[PDB]
Amino acid sequence: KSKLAKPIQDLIKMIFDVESMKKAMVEFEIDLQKMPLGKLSKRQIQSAYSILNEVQQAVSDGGSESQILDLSNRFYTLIPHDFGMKKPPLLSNLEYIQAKVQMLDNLLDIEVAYSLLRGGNEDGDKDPIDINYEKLRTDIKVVDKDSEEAKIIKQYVKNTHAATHNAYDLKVVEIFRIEREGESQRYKPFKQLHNRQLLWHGSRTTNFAGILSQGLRIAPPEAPVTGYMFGKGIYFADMVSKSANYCHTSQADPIGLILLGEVALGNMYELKNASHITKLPKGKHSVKGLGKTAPDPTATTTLDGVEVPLGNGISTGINDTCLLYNEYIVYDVAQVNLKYLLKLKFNY
Ligand SMILES: C[C@H]1c2cccc(C(N)=O)c2C(=O)N1C1CCN(C2CCCCC2)CC1
Repeated sequence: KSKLAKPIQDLIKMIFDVESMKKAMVEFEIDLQKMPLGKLSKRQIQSAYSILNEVQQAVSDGGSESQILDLSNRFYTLIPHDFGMKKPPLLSNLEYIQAKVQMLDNLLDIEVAYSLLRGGNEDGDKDPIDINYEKLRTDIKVVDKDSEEAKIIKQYVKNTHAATHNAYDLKVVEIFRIEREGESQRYKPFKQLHNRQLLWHGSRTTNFAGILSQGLRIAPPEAPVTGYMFGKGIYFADMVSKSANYCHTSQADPIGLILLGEVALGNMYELKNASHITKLPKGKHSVKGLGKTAPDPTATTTLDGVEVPLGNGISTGINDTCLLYNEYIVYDVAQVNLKYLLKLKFNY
């Protein structure tokens, strides 16, 4: 029976929870009677992405209502939804098409988790917790709560909660140190860059099996390029709550997972307003969306030579900008090394 510490065992159960996967699908309005968890396929999901691509194009370019209807119908025949009372919303506005894109990204991660859970359980010798642990191909350790390491992380959470994100405050339940197999090796060249920072990335718990096993990923050339304020890459925050928002917790379901990654940012192409980034300027390594509030440059510390912008959020001076808070975007998966996973309690 499992040799893993209690918190890690619990983490593995959380990541692989079948009930959580179905709840996700239900919130996305999928009909679980006609499309059960069991039936999700990678091939089908990918096809959905093309239909969404095509219908986004038609909406943007002023295609005919019948082209839009035909594509709506095809989307809903491939992925059965249950709208209960209501009429099926048509895929005729960009806001709603982007929500569908989001849904497909979540289904792919759910498909990944479910398939791992169901595959490769041959070994009756090993505890199934340990079998499942091993499928994440990630070394995980509990960070002792009284160590200076934990103390720095806790302050980053305490000080960098945003003003406008006041629905809840946050408590760190547990901190894990994580190392994804092959990731150190893959990140290694980027140690030569300057301006390596420890930044937040939030996602739903049901994505974590795919994230640990596959790393953070960049959207395929095949999804609509439509709602990405700064193009398709990996997005991070220096304010805990801006990331924590993307955990999709509730009063009903208050436990989330959030990452701290070392992001090798180098020379930041700084920006104020949405811009569909295709290639980066010469000698630029990353994009920063500038915000009206950010941690205080004064308090910024270092953890293992990585900058930790753990200062209380102060005004930025810049105001001629769309964004309320910073975000940071990289365009090569190799520029991210995940360092910690935190279990968070959202008190609403
Ligand atoms: C805003 C940005 C961001 C900034 C900082 C941190 C995080 C973080 N996840 O922690 C995130 C984050 O996840 N962002 C997403 C970017 C992609 N979109 C959509 C995807 C579907 C297609 C249209 C766009 C959703 C929000």
